[PDB]
Amino acid sequence: AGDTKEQRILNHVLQHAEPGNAQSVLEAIDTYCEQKEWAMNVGDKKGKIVDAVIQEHQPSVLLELGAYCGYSAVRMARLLSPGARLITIEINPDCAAITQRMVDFAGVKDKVTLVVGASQDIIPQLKKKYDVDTLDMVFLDHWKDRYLPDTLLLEECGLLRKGTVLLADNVICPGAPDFLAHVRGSSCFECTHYQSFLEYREVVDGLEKAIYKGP
Ligand SMILES: C[S@@+](CC[C@H](N)C(=O)[O-])C[C@H]1O[C@@H](n2cnc3c(N)ncnc32)[C@H](O)[C@@H]1O
Ligand SMILES: Cn1c(-c2cccc(-c3ccccc3)c2)ncc(O)c1=O
Ligand SMILES: [Mg+2]
Repeated sequence: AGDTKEQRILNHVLQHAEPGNAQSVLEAIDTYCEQKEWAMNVGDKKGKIVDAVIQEHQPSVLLELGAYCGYSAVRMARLLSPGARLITIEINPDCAAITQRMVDFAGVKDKVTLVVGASQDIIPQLKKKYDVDTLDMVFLDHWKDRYLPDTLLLEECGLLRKGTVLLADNVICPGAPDFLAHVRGSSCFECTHYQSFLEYREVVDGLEKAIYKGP
């Protein structure tokens, strides 16, 4: 179509990336967003921090909040082992449609379960509908005012265990100070900050890793 920025990001990938080649898809999205239209993909610089977290902790059951065009889903899915699952939750059904196409194009279809709906509604269904016991890792990257209540909801729903890894993008810009005060101030988390930059910009941003210690 070319009507929305999201459709234009996808079109660019369709025109320039190699199918089945996750790295190719990510480079194409990053190039377009660096050069033509800024978009809220975690991007390549903060992407390397995301990579490093996945490579250290090696999650088999991963949850992502906020899928957008599929950039981070592809980024994380490409590093996952055979049999590993990425469940990604996306509120905007038009973003979701782009994400499925992006994931299919990149060759990581079988790693990904895309769910359309609000994280606050879908999180408490994970046990009942999606075969989840507890989560290995969660990537928080949706509207920043949802970080705190969704972390509280994840805990309450029984989805965190000793060693569950939370990784939150944008804890500086646009920021999530209430979420940070909670995880850093609670003895139930061990936290690490990764200072970086907002995607495609020179504005300072950061990620926070928070490891659940158990209740
Ligand atoms: C930063 S974008 C996601 C970017 C993506 N993680 C990446 O790096 O490629 C934020 C997304 O979260 C979605 N979102 C916002 N609130 C949500 C919620 N409560 N539940 C699920 N998705 C939500 C928005 O529609 C938007 O697509
Ligand atoms: C979501 N997001 C955004 C973004 C873009 C528009 C609005 C909001 C938002 C909405 C409500 C409360 C707080 C923030 C956030 N910018 C950069 C990212 O990397 C990202 O993941
Ligand atoms: Mg982000």
